Amino acid sequence: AGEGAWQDSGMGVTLNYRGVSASSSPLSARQPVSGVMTLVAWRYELNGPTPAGLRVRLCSQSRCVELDGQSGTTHGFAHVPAVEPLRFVWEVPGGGRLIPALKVRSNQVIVNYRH
Repeated sequence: AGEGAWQDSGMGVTLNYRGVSASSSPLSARQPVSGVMTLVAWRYELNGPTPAGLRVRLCSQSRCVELDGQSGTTHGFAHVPAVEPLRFVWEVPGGGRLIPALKVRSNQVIVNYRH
């Protein structure tokens, strides 16, 4: 059914404060793609510790999925056009300095798709 997969990676955000929502730079296919997403695998790596209370989402143009842990798989992008970029979105709810900062060394996705 015209199946393929694309992948991409990049550096993520730095958060110095709670109560701030920040998006990583978009991840998108390097090859020409068409069709719709099926299963998406994701991973990220931090420099330093993870802040308690961290909320991470992975978002397409019109959908978002909550992430748990530093790697996983989701069917939440089923039927999303495969050409769409994916953004990691990060927040630690509240206020004041984040101690230490959230420092996202890398975040990546593998997107399976079909025609």
